[PDB]
Amino acid sequence: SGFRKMAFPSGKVEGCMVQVTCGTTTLNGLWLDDVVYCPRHVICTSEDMLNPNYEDLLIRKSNHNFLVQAGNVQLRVIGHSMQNCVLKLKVDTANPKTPKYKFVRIQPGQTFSVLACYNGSPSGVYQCAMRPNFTIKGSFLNGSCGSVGFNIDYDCVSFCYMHHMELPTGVHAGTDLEGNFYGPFVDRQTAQAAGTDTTITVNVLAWLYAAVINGDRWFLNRFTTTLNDFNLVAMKYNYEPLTQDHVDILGPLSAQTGIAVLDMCASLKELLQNGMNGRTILGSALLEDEFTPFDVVRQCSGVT
Amino acid sequence: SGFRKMAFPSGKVEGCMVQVTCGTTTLNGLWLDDVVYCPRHVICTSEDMLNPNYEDLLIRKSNHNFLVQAGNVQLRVIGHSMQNCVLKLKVDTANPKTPKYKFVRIQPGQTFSVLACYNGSPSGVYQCAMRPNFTIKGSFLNGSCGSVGFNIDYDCVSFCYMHHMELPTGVHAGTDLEGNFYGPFVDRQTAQAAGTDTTITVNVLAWLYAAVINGDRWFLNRFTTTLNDFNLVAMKYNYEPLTQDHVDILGPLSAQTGIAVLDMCASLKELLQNGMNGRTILGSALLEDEFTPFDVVRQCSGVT
Ligand SMILES: Fc1cccc(CNCc2ccco2)c1
Ligand SMILES: Fc1cccc(CNCc2ccco2)c1
Repeated sequence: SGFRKMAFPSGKVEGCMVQVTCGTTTLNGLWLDDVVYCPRHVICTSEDMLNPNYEDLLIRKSNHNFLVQAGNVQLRVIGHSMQNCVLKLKVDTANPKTPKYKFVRIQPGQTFSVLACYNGSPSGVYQCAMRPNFTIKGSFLNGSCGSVGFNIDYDCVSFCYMHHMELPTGVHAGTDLEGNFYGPFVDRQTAQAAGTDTTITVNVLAWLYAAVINGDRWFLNRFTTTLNDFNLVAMKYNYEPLTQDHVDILGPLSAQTGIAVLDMCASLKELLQNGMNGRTILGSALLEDEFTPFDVVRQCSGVT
Repeated sequence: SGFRKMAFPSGKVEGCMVQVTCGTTTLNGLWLDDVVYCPRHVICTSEDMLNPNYEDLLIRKSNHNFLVQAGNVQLRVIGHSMQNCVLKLKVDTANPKTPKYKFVRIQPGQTFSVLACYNGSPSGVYQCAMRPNFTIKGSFLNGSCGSVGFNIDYDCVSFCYMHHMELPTGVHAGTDLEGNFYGPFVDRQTAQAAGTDTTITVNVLAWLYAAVINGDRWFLNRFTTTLNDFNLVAMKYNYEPLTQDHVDILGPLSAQTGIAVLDMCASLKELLQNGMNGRTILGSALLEDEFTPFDVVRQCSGVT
């Protein structure tokens, strides 16, 4: 029993983190096989960042201009290319600690773990979701860029995120490991405003299931609803619409608890209309939306 | 910017986790040098657990009765002793992945990271505090016993906790790595009730500082107070008393933000008397007490 905001163990990712320096700019890189992946803005002076032309800035750079340090030992860069907003530095040594891995582009509402690093050294690990506006609410200081988001399936690290930007509102933007930004963001120090940070409805529902499973039941009501009825209320409350895809995914939690998905939807609806009345669920005073259905099953069944 | 509930990277601890089996009972052990530490109740049948005599149960056990598996390779047990509520199994191989480490007995309100494991395999990592009633609010299923709590200072893992018990109320009890329980708990399946789960006042104050630092300022008021005045209100609200020791420790956050500790105390006092009025601080609807002053400095300054 107990339910916790739980990150994947970070060991497999700690073994991939390096320091990348280009001139006076230092940030984190990900060393997988003989490639080091890092934010392309490593090549910019914070002056460059105001309106950088990366292709033109890159012309000025050679393999030897990129310093890669893994522990306190330098790696030899024998090639570099830009892919979208990341640099791929070919090093002469394949990473001894390279885990099995994939690069995956996740969907808004998907959760992942961040290993926050500075100078290629890990400082901490936390659990995140991709917000529906394709931002994340991270904890990231200067030097944290190139810190990565991941999921683990048994022994295979799926890398989904690389940290690039803090927006003026202090939320975070970054790329998949092919250098494609989540959302409409660009690696430039310019006014960029996020869209509406809606609640991930399917995740709240999963966490309501986690709560029932763990004995927090006070909020279970005598009502059910429909997807259409619920989705009218959702809209009003800046909740994401719920689809039959979300209902399908909640099936196993529905089955384990014997609470039909639409009944839990009606429980949620009343929580939205009534608020918590100073009560808590799993020691939270608001509805938590940073557990997926898969997260709740995993934690509640004890997957390793 | 951003503030996150952040665990230490778990890599150094992942490399210490083994499976310990004694008869039909399997749980996690910690392999440091040539010793495997695990809960002594590894020797019990859930029948034994109702009123176990560990010394008498141990007489029946030899070195060879303890099966230790690290990855999928067996370690040879060449000795065993009981120290308080842990078994120390001497193995013939020192752990290649042994980090620099210490065993430390932490104080209530101290935070640490848990690497939740099953069959000596890590499933997740989360950040905890030792509650003032010497329980923790973990996430722990059957097979999680021997999972450990730790802090890291640069390259040195301080092990402070080993998981033993879930109380009937679903909160968790365990030992330091010398097998001494936190609080008045015993490794026995018997009615054991926790005392009052008070709020860690100094930690709430630290997190109020973290909030000011990150731009959440709405709650800052026009009042100050005294330790005595504040401690009257604290008492009423099941907050731990604040000492000059807590004030000393908050000094650096006070200095960085220019908010005197007693002014922040008066801010807290009003939050207690008024509640949040449906507002949030660092995206929380209640006051967070699972960041220490040292946690807030570390995260806000970016230590690795
Ligand atoms: F040069 C290499 C290139 C790719 C893989 C490897 C071996 N990686 C083993 C491993 C997994 C986790 C920690 O170490 C070495
Ligand atoms: F047999 C041994 C006994 C004690 C220590 C060691 C070496 N430990 C090195 C290390 C640190 C982190 C990962 O590996 C080996």
